Amino acid sequence: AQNPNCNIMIFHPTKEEFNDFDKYIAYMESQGAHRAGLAKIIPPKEWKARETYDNISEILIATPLQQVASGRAGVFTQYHKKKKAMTVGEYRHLANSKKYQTPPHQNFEDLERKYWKNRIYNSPIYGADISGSLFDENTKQWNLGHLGTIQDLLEKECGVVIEGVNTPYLYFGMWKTTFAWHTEDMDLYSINYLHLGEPKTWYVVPPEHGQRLERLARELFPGSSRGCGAFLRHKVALISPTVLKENGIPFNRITQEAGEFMVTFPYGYHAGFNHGFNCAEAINFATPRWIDYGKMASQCSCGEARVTFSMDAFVRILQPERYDLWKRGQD
Ligand SMILES: O=C(O)CNC(=O)C(=O)O
Ligand SMILES: [Mg+2]
Ligand code: NI
Ligand SMILES: [Zn+2]
Repeated sequence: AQNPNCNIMIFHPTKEEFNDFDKYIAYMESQGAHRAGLAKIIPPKEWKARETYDNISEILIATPLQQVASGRAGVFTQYHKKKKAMTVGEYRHLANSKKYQTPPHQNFEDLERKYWKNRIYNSPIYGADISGSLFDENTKQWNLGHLGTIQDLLEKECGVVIEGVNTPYLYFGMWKTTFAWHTEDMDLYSINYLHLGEPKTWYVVPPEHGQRLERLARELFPGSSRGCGAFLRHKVALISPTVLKENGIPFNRITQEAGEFMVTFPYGYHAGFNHGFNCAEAINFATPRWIDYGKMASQCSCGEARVTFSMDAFVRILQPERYDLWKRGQD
């Protein structure tokens, strides 16, 4: 069995190997990469996403989100308070202001220590989930707006044609902006490219051990767990590496830098934080190996999770017994 300890693997594809996206995902899996829940892919030196980032300031962040924490430093939830619209140039200036800028630090480990000690005492503002892309149309390799669609994969594997679309999303971050513990919608893969700026630190639980994280979360967030049998789908709960280690939860960590891709694998729980002003692009995708995960994915039906249009068909076809309850939660 490849990668039996479920370590995060880092790949360096050649320019030739960077041509065929699906084939390379399957290669990484042949080496056991998926066992970790997360892999890093460093693009060949010949590749670029676009020519420059000098002209992005006029992008609008219609609904910046202030991420307000409640709890204790290592075990907390966050809620998202909506703020007035601002441009990426305005948001960049805000991120670099004295109130929001990254503190002085020695190295990534020192900054991680400071994040977990102090996160809850601040409310950073995140430009998340903005439909759009920063890949040049002429970038042919690993262009996240030109991937095969999940609807097409489902149709190829199972024969059923479905409605829906699959487009990328931009994320503008600042110091302490946080992504809560989650798997993807329908336990899909995700791919995330860090276009520019400061790093992103990731934590991940191997898919084979995801239920250990779920059981801890039910213990640590007992009101939330009574409210909803899949409350991690709400994407609000944080648990620190120290708390995970105290509770024996298997996990790994890695820091992504600008110019690097990360892939999350089906049912790989992940969480993390941004080091300073940055911009990432991410999208969900599927492979044949996903279908069994999609059929077994938990679902939130309490009303909180609310998701895209395109998840309807995935539930309807892969999980017909659950469909009527889930759709009520959507309505
Ligand atoms: O970068 C972020 O805030 C969160 N991204 C992801 O959870 C992802 O790419 O799957
Ligand atoms: Mg612009
Ligand atoms: Ni994710
Ligand atoms: Zn719920």
